[PDB]
Amino acid sequence: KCKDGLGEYTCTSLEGF
Amino acid sequence: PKLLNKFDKTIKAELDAAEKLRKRGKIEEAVNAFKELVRKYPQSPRARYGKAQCEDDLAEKRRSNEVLRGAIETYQEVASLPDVPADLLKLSLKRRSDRQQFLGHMRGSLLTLQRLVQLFPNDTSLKNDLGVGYLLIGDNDNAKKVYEEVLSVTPNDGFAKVHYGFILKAQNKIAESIPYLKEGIESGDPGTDDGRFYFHLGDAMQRVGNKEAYKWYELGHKRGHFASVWQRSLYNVNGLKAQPWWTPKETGYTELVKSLERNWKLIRDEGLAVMDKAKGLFLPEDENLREKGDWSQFTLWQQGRRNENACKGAPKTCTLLEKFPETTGCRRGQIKYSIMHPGTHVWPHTGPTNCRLRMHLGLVIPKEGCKIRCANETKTWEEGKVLIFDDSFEHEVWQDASSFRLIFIVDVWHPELTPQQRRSLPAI
Ligand SMILES: [Fe+3]
Repeated sequence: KCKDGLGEYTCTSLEGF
Repeated sequence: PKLLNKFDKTIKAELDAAEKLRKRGKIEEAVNAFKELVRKYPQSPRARYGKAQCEDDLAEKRRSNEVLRGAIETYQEVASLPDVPADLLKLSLKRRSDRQQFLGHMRGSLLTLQRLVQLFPNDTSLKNDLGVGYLLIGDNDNAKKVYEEVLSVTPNDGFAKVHYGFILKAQNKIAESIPYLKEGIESGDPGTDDGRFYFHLGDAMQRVGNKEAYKWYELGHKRGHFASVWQRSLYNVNGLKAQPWWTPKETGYTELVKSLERNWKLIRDEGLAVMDKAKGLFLPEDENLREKGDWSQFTLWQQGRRNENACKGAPKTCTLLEKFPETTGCRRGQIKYSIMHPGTHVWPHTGPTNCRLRMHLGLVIPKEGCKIRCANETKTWEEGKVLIFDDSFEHEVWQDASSFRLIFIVDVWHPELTPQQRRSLPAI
């Protein structure tokens, strides 16, 4: 997860429409 | 692309007609027309592809996941039929994988891409797309093996370089990552002009001492990725006021601030009680933001969800914060205690989003050695006083005191965000 930084390739999670 | 096999050529007219109704925008009329063609010609790859494509479009109009699930199955049926042209086979399963990711069936997309790379062993672009699949599920080791193979076949693929460099940088191979990220961005290949790689190249350079980092920050800004050389967040809402340091009045969250400052000792004492009797609830920082030192955090709210167990350790503090949805409902921020010990230096970094502001309440502040820089100004904490900054700007922290430093971190929604944006924005 992206808490204090931005280390992940994606910080969000897709759940469709 | 060659999408019509021998049989589909004998019925091209009936196929182009249905494709016309889809291209015009009559989706409901086209689904029925491809459905009737599938009934008539059950082994036509193009007719099956057309039904899946109409279902794909219909799901978008309705915003239906159930309809999209159906298109995903129809896309696979195209690959089970006989004598499917290779261009059609690749298009059908790539779209299956793509739309499988939109629903969040990451493992399904991965399985689809694995099948694509086995059916077409010489298409490097597919292996590259498979490496993205592994990165989206959090498997940096398998993504590494893939891009290594791509670079062993096509050594000058920029997409593979940046992703390989991104992986190396995430593995703390800072010196080894710079050449792959820089060359990959300079390649100009499709998919290399992405803010993530500008962000991580400049940070890697900043860490090894190379002063060219700002040139890459500047390029990312000029190419629309960063809002400024200083504000380098990537999950942003455009238009929001942007300044490193904020005053309580500027935020409009005067009641929250007054409440934290009036009751600060209460928040301090519950955090010290956890330190003394429940130290394990403090978890080390796990984002590779430290050059050195010990930095641990005890999190009460994250992504707008209350940690029931943590609030049992700080019950009065949690009751206090319940009254302020501007922070408890900040699905892009946290509420946490944060402890930092002497000998700790946090690399210059930015947070992920511009949709929050970060409040620091000083709890246990050593008299000397502690400082926080945001942008071009360096400030210090004060016990019982709130400090407000936008962590989307580059900030750096030092802890060179003789004892520990405890603060309380409270993230709030950016004040200029509409109530609707505050309910729709995906969590971070
Ligand atoms: Fe931060």
